Amino acid sequence: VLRSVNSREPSQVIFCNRSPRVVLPVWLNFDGEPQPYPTLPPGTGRRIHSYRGHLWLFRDAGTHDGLLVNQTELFVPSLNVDGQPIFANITLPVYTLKERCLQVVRSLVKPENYRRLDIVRSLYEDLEDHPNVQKDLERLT
Amino acid sequence: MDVFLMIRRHKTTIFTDAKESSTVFELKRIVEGILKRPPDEQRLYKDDQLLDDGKTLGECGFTSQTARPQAPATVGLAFRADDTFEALCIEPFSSPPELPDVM
Amino acid sequence: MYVKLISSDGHEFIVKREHALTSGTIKAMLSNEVNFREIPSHVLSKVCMYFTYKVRYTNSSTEIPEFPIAPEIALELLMAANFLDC
Repeated sequence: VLRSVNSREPSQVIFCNRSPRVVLPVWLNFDGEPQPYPTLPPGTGRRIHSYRGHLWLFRDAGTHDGLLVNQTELFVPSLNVDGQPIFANITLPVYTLKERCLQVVRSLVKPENYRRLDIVRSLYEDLEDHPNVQKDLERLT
Repeated sequence: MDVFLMIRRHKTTIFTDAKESSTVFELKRIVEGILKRPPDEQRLYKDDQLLDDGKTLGECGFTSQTARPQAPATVGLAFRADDTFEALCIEPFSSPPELPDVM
Repeated sequence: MYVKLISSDGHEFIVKREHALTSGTIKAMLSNEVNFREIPSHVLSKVCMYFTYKVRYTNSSTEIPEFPIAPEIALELLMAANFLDC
């Protein structure tokens, strides 16, 4: 459903990780399957060879928290104009205070011990509903 | 540039912003709107140092690097009670519990 | 204009109405003071810092900084955020 187009038209791209997280680039292949690419350290950039109509999304490499590329969720390389690369700015979204708290707590508690926490049962499942690329993919689809 | 502050007296905390070029007196005017006390009855502090009305917040060390939205800088407030100024007091926030073993 | 959010231990937090109106739960509670019988002040101060943070960075292509949460306040902040849905 959400797939890259096989345009075969090359597009030159710079992924700039403007977030404090290790960024995992994900290419959506022609069958819709997410394909991971080498990780991008915080404050670093990489020149990428992609194609017009291709689909990329970005995540925290360790936690798979969702990140933003050009203020949106999906980056589709476009036509290079004047032979300049298209810039893909990876940034942190403004998480909810709930999402941000789930992030930190997930980082401090191993999942087997989530239930040892003295919180409402609704939160037990929210901790276990860790962000996932496939879950996010279905939502956009 | 906007500086992001917590104005604190006793058990009261104001969250507001101001321009780095703003003056201490203009911040007393801001407090006057909220807490209904005139600048003549207010003393503003950085840590333990009284701030002069004419100096800008940047000159007093409240800067964009220092006074940030997610980590605002603290300005102490002391009030005058009919001709006499109280000592600067800021009640601390509550203490967090010890970390659960699960962490 | 401002509103006053009072913590369980009696600290009064004065924030801008638009900042507090970000939360729908707080909006409901207001309809100019709200009392939180379960949220201590070390939690509620961070709640207000988040208001400042959210309103500032919501629509900016400038790099957004992380909202920092000390490990010691993580659990309590989470409960409060779940209750206020924010």
